[PDB]
Amino acid sequence: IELKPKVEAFLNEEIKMFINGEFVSAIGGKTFETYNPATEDVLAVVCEAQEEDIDAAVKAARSAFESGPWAEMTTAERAHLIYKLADLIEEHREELAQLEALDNGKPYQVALDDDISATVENYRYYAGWTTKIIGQTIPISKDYLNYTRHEPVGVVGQIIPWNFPLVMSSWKMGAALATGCTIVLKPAEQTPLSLLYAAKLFKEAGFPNGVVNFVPGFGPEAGAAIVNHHDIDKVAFTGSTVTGKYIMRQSAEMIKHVTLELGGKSPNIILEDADLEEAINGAFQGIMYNHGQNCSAGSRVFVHRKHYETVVDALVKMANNVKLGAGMEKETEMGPLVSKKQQERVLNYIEQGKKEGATVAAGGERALEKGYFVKPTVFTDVTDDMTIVKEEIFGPVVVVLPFDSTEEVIERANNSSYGLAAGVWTQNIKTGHQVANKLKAGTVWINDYNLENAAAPFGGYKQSGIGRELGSYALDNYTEVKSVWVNIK
Amino acid sequence: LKPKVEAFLNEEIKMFINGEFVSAIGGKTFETYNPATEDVLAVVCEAQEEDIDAAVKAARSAFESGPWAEMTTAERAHLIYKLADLIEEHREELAQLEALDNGKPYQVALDDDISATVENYRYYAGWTTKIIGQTIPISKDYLNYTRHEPVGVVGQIIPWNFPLVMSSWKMGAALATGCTIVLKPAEQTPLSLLYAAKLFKEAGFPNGVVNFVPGFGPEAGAAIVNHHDIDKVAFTGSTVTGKYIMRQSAEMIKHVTLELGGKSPNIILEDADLEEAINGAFQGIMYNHGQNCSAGSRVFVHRKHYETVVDALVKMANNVKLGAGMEKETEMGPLVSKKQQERVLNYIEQGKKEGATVAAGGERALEKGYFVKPTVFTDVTDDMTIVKEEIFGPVVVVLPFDSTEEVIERANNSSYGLAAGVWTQNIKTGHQVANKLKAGTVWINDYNLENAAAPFGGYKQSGIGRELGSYALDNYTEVKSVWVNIK
Amino acid sequence: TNIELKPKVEAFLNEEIKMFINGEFVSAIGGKTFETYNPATEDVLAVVCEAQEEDIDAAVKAARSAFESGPWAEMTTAERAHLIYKLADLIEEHREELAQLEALDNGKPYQVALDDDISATVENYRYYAGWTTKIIGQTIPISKDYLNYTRHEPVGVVGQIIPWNFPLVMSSWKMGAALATGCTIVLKPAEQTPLSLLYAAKLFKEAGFPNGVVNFVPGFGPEAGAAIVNHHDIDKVAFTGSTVTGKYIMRQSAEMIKHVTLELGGKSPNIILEDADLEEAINGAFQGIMYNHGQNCSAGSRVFVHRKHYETVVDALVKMANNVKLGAGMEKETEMGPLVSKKQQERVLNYIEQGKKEGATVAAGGERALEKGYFVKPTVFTDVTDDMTIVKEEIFGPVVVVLPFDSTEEVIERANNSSYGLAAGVWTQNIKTGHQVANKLKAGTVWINDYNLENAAAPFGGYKQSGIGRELGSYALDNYTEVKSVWVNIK
Amino acid sequence: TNIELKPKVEAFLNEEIKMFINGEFVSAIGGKTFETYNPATEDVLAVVCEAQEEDIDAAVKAARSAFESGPWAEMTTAERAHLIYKLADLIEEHREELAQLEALDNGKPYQVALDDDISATVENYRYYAGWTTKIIGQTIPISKDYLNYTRHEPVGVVGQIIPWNFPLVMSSWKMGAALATGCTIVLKPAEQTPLSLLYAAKLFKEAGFPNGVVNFVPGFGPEAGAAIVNHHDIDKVAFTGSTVTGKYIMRQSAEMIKHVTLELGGKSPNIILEDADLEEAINGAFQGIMYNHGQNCSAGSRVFVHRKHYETVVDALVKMANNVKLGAGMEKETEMGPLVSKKQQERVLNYIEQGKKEGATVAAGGERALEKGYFVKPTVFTDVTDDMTIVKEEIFGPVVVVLPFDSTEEVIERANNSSYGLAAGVWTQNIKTGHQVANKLKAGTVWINDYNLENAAAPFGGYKQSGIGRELGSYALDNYTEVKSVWVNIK
Ligand code: NA
Ligand code: NA
Ligand code: NA
Ligand code: NA
Repeated sequence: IELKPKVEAFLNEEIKMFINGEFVSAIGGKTFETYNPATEDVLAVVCEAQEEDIDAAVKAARSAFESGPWAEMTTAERAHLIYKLADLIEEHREELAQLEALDNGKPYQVALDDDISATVENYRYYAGWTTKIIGQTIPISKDYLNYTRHEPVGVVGQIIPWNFPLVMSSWKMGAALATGCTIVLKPAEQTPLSLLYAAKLFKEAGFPNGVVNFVPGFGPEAGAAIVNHHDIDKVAFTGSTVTGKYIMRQSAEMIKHVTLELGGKSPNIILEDADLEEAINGAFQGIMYNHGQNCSAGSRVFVHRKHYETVVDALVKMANNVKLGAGMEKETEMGPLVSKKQQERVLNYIEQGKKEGATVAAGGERALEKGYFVKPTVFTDVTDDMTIVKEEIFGPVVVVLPFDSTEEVIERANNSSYGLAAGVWTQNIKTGHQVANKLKAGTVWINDYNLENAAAPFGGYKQSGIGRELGSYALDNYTEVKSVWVNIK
Repeated sequence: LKPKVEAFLNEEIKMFINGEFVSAIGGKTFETYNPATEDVLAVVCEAQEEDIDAAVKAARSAFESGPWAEMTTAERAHLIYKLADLIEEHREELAQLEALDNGKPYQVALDDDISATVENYRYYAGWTTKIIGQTIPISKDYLNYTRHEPVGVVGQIIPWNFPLVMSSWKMGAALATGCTIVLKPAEQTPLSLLYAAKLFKEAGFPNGVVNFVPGFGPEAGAAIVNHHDIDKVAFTGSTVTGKYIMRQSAEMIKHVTLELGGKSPNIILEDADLEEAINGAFQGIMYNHGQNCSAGSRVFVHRKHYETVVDALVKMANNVKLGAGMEKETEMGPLVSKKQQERVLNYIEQGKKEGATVAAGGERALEKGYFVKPTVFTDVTDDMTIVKEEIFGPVVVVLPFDSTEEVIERANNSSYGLAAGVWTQNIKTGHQVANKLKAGTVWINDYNLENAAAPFGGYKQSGIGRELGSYALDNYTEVKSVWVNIK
Repeated sequence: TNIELKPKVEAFLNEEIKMFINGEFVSAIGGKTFETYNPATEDVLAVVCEAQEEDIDAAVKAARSAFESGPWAEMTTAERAHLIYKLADLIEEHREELAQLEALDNGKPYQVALDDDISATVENYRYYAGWTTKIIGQTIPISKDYLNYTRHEPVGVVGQIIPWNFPLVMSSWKMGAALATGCTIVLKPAEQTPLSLLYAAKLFKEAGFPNGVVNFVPGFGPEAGAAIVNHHDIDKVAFTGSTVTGKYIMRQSAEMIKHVTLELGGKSPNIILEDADLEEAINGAFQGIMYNHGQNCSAGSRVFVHRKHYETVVDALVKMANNVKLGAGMEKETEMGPLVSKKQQERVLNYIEQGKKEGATVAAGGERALEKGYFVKPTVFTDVTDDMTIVKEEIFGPVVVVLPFDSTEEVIERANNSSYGLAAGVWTQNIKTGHQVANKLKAGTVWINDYNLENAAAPFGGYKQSGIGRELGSYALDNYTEVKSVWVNIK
Repeated sequence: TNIELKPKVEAFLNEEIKMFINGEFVSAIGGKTFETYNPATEDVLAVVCEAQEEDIDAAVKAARSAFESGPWAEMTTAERAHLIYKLADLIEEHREELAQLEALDNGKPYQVALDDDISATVENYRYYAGWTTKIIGQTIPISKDYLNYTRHEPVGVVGQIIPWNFPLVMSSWKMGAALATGCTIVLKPAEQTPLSLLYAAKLFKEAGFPNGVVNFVPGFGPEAGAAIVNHHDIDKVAFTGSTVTGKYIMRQSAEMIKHVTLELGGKSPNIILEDADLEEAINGAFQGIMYNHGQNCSAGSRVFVHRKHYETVVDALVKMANNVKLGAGMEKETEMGPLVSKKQQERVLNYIEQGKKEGATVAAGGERALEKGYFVKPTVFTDVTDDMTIVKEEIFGPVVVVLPFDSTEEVIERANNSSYGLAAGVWTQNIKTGHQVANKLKAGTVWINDYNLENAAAPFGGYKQSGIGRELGSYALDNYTEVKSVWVNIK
């Protein structure tokens, strides 16, 4: 796949930040590098945000929230800006998908069809909410008029990760912008290009200066400055369960609202009456989609004993057949992990699996000459206390376990600190709904897997998070409820 | 003294766990006082870490299986409504308990606290059958719906200023969602909650649905917040403890809803009805002896009327009749504890020494009891301690201003934003100001109003989330999105 | 073995039965009375004061006045809720009295009136008492120059007419939702069954309802019903009854541009696909039609059976039909009572004849039962086609029609070809086929692997000619509200 | 000073104007035509194809077909949303063309058609496009044994009829909400003004609306309008127009138990209390009636003034009436156009004569204006009383009645003493009295210190004989919906 003229032009220069409407370098001129994970080459050199640039972005956001066009503008006008942004993202679909395949590592075609169209659709959907963020009129007594106002919190601080970079930026900004908030967003050090290219689309659509501010860099500096900034009203984060604790601890000094989307160890359960063909594909896609770098991956495939052998065999074959290559290569089905660090983490989870007694039915090592690749892996002969079955691996690594009863599979699926999503496969109308009701997960797919949509909320139970993104529900994280009483005698 | 409260005070006060009245496993007890007399009112079983582990087991169990978990929403509603009736039937008993244990006048405990508690459980009983999720039209290939499921076991800690009512703010919404509870009342006021336990058993709550565990903050309180099986935590009290509660909740990605301190403004604009505004400004701070998170402790008054309102507030400050809550003539009681009286008396000294002048009060009252005279500070600056910090006593600070843009900025220049009041006869100016103030609830030409139906909570460091109204149900809910492939 | 008359019902039945206007128990201004019967024995059960137009007029005046001013206009939402809740406690307390009056006046079995009817009505009032404090409007963010908000105001005086089949629960369907909004009421029960309601009047009084909030005016359709439909001062109207009278109401209401809510009949289909848990569907098919002697608007009067199962289902429906114990609602052994009236008995017997004349075979039942009383035998019709009078028209008796089908697309099309569409039942164990079929059926309520379920929190009503609007749930409240949009210039 | 005709509107008028059925532009099957005029000049503006009853069957078949299968039935909600949004972009692209048609065909000033009408129609479609993805039903927790959910199903083929006063925006009020639900439409524009909507039809083709989702049928009320109202296959009817035709529609709709929506006339009151900002209120009172030449259902045709200010506002309204610049809508100087037709001019001139016959005084206007065209002078009536025809009936021209009043309780009695209740205006600087008076007024929209504000997000509709239901806001969606309650037994 050849590089688009516009990405070629964008990559031929240092990548600048976006603060108060202008593209800029860091105040002290620091820069960092982002890699193409298929080759290990440098892809771009990016301006690095420091504590001081984060202060400059927060000021810009604060000033755009209080005075200015963003603050005076009608709800209909604001909706139009957000919808114009989506048209532009759609105009630039090929450019964004190329950037995403190159910087993050996923196959071009799926970044075009899944990521880019999902981010488009999410802004279209949230553009419609600006005019519909309603409060209440509460009849209490004829002596008062009681109403509530859902006022945007103000300046929000957002940090997203590297696995679905552009789409993850829309999960945080669609809802936030629709309430009328102002943003200071930090992309992952591994994948800042998509959003920095998107920056020019926020300007072209007509976003007023400072409404949106993009700051690439590192957690120890740019991330920390976001979470600790005194003039940031609310914070939102997606990433590892470990950092969400830190962010929630640091947010306690200001009593700041928090939204957290974290890891999982989600189950995909195949009961006796499942349509096995559809469920084997679901289990396989469930873990292998996006190389398993998906918090909601169906990393624990539970299979009723009657079908266990059949699905272990089918999933091994599928695993051995996946096609590894660079994301810009047209016949690639799975790319590599995003970084040397990640490859080393997941490979180590594999060793850990091995030496704790489990077996490698497929994969279980690196792949190819260069790049951060890992062969799709299938672990068999597994136990519930094993590290590979309790902990999020973040790679194309599945663990398959047999069970004998429905009561049993429900108890084992729930026996986790995580609770993000789950899958249940059965043709029965009663057991599909019964099983989904008892599972302690934020999303449940009956006879399918890995589905998201701007309109249906997403988030975890337990240590998989606090709050929800997508749908009407995400609006509430960016709002502050005011209850007005008007005495009328 | 009512016979049922006499019988209740005649024995050590037991905790309520898994449907039963029990003593602490380790046998410890603590004393609760009567703040008018300084005497011990009762000895109470003291909950240790291991009593909290027993309450949580009982809670966990009642939620996972059994009647509470199997009950229709109409059946749950009936139980909650029946509790409301029982609290109403025992209104005089609970009112006396509140007055004796907290300190507040009997009649206000009866007319406000008990009726508000009853109203709250009737309101929330009404929501059990009405907590709906959505059906989302997305695609003909799927059926998309959300369930609003209860979180599970909740940990609740409440303060001493409005002991019974706050047990309802917390429990009514949680119980309506089908949650199970572990609640610790304040050590200064454990009595009314523990007497109300009787009424949960008599209404028919199955065992373990509710568990009352009194004790101290660094033992029972920390046991709740650090407990591995508590699914969600809610707290009302100081902003300094709230930080601790959120820090510790972080270890387990536990949801938190917090109601905390304030330093709310009560603004008298030039076109206000001055007679109504003076009374509102005075009730605003002096209600419940200023032991109220939402108290209007900063009275801003347009320069044109500053001196008029100071005279009136001084007059009214000295007219307040101080005495024990159990005496009929009493308008204001004492402060809850010795520690509190020292605290507010020490805030008064800090104000004199910073250069403010005490136009009324500013010292203790009477021979015994933790009483402080209603106090009015003048010649104050925004810079002073007495004007930034929550005093939590019957102390008001009166501040002249010259313009509407100035007052808005000075009101908002705070770390707090729980509540605010604005007094103005003008339609436009009333809503413009209301919109502009960074505060959870704004009252236009009124002050201190609460209702089960209207959300309450703070912006900034006054809190996270809201209690009361429909809004409160969300804190006790875990949202599940279900996708059913029908293609 | 007769169920013994309750002392308070004998006291009640001993006097002439009065109307309830402006808080007082009154006779008709003209002094006219009519008779109500016991459809099991045909005796006169009670003498009831009969409302004329003049009486309806005084009901409206009392209603108007309780709405515009006084305690009910001034009460807080909590106070109103408490009233509604107290009313439900009192209905629960008089449960036996009320269930006997239902058994006695309507004819249905006492135990089912107790367990179902009465407790549904208690529970419907408790549900709605809970809405009172929660009927919320919107705050709409349009622009920084205005404060935009809505008010969901009560319409005012509401004219309500209910039928005879579920007398007390049908009273609660109408009044719970309307009273919750803060509306005022003029209610008319069916000439066949006025007693459940006029007894319940004691309890509205004992609960502390202010005068004129609630007004019960029994009588006949051509006088009292029409006076309500036509009153210049009635703000909104709600009706349940024949699809023929629904039209008259909706036609008259045109003159005053009055909002109308209608609940009317059906020919609801009960579909048993191949993958049904058959034992269950057979019990649902039988109860779907036989419950309440088929005097149910949502009766699954058309039982569609996939061909594999048709013979099995017919055999079972026949045997069950023939085993039903017919008797008086007040006898303990009774499983099914009589039809409400002589007129109704003549209507269904006649529909049965039309059935035989058109070619269908009567597999069970098909005639009157017992020596006296308005009884009809549970009836099963086979050898039926979609064009027959009996499969198209509502019979309103314990009469079922059983039809084989050979594919799902076929049964959906045949189920849907009706001017009715009140309810539907589908029996299948498949997760996809269940919801697919439920989505394709044109009905207001679809039950999947069940039938005849109602609950206060779940809307009910028809598509096509089975009605307009919905009752129960949050949805019912909108019928009694007038949305007001207020704009406040804030410069 | 003439506004130059846009070349695309010149091309469009150069030809016979076709109707729009099943995505194609067609003539009437019978070949009939009628003429629409320019009310400023009285010449024929265009010849338009006249839809007969046969043409309404064709429109309905195509709508029916587009609702049951094909892309419109298959489409995801994000896809339907995207069609509605693309439409809004195209209307905005053609803003000048559409505003000129409005000005030429209806009579109103170009600049106001542009700024108000066109911009509001674009914004209404944008708002409703946002609703397609967010139209949700409920999941109701009743018991562990069932899963209870509801679906908001589109009703199906909807018949729509709109008037001539705000032609395009009224087309969007009706279609935005109906399309958002997933309905299929058959829409009759008024005989006096079909141009706007038949031109916009080009933009529905170009946005990619599937064949038959939208069908535009122009003609006369007694042929095409009647054919829509009486068509057996239309599932729902919506109408904006005269109180009299609203009665006819409801009466006819009874026959099929078809839901109705009615946006009818008014006689709205505009109240200036003793404490109003008199500057702003005089302008409000004036704009309140004269906007769109008084051809507005919600016009403040009754301006009530506290006695203290009566003379000051009479004097100001008279000075402002005598100053309105009457002229063609396509001339730049123009502040007020002509009435829409000969017939409408006679009707308002007649009401003015009825006013003088009953004893009222003309303080300004009261007669025709200019050489040709259908103009009437802005008119101000005084010395008027409540029982007069002019203060009671909707005139529908630039004719106001000013009434003094002495107390607040008094003016609320007199404003509410009307069969109308569409809107109302209240001017007072006091926070308390502002809401108190808004609370007590029986009108669907109350503007506190403003008048004539409509937004896509705020509901609009009348109380009493001013209508049934609401349009705009979330509330309009329910008129195009059918509620289905699904119960899934889960043991
Ligand atoms: Na990279
Ligand atoms: Na105490
Ligand atoms: Na009878
Ligand atoms: Na014309």
